[PDB]
Amino acid sequence: RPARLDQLLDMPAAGLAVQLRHAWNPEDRSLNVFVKDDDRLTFHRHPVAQSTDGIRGKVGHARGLHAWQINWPARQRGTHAVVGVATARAPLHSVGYTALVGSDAESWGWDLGRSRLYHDPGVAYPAFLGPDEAFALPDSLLVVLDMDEGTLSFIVDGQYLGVAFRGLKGKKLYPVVSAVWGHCEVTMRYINGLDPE
Amino acid sequence: RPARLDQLLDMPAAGLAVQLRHAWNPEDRSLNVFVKDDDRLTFHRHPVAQSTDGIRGKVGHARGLHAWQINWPARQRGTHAVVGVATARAPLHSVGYTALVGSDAESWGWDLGRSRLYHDPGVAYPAFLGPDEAFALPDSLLVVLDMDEGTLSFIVDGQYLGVAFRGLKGKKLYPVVSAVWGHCEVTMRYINGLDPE
Ligand code: NI
Ligand code: NI
Repeated sequence: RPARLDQLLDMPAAGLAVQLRHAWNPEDRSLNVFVKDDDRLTFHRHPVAQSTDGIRGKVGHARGLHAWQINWPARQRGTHAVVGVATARAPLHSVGYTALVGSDAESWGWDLGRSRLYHDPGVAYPAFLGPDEAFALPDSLLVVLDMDEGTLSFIVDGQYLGVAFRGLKGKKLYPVVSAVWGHCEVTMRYINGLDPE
Repeated sequence: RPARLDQLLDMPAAGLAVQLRHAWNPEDRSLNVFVKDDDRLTFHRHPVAQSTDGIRGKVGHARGLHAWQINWPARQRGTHAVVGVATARAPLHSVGYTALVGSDAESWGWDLGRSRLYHDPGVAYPAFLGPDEAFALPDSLLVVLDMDEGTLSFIVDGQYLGVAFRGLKGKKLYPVVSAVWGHCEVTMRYINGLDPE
């Protein structure tokens, strides 16, 4: 479904000021993660017993085709390391280890460890993966949000991987992430957007 | 290649005394992991900057078909989380993040995150995985060592996954593990062995 995606990716990527406006929101997060003091593009998870922790981006998209880059080293990431989008009503912390992005009707996510899609559950993505199989992801991916068609999809190392979710029109959705393990650091860079007329 | 493997697995599993004799060696380890004070079957990794840390089991096998169970929650595990076997000469620490089990001629390992086999490199396992694919492992696996035929293989949730390495006759090889990330806890239980006559 890359509609104006080739156009969006041909644009020079947005510079630092736009990247920062679209970045992790230091005031819309689990009490157990923080945006770093010298890198406002990167949050750090700082755990205590049995917690799943999330953070939303500053901008909720009701509109346009948008693309952002997530760096999460593969090393720092196992199961229930989820990348996706969420309503402003998605719980951003839980007690225990869960798929919190995708927990309820308020969030949609891709488990980078399991290659499974979450939303209320447990569907495989990319669809060409077989049973007991996972896509071997590198340190970064692209999250492609289309609030005009109402879909979510991902690119990894140049490959468009398919539409992951549909039915997202009429909502306002932010870059979100949730992690269950370790002192992870997840960078996000807004790449670009094409707004409607 | 399950030769006497069906016989080995039909035996009642070894009890706690045998499990402990075959367990992690608190004196054959990276200075940055420790065997837990109240659980001598489990090591805990306790990191500092840029380190890859290993631990070997107490018993080096020159002989027999042997099987042990590794519990490493999937959550606590990404790339360069390696399970395997090593000569008594395998480095058990490095400065930086590497595939240290499989680093040189002295060790053989399976990256649970990448589904790749290491030894000197980078081969896929199970072989039926395609390009860019990984096997989605659960919290535990079986390491099956055959020092009579000289092979290493793995079982996951009842499925024998194939011979991973060959050419291991004439050596003495220990359960080994290396981890690069987080405060992982890896349990190992020796399951059983069939010695030759
Ligand atoms: Ni921390
Ligand atoms: Ni620790």
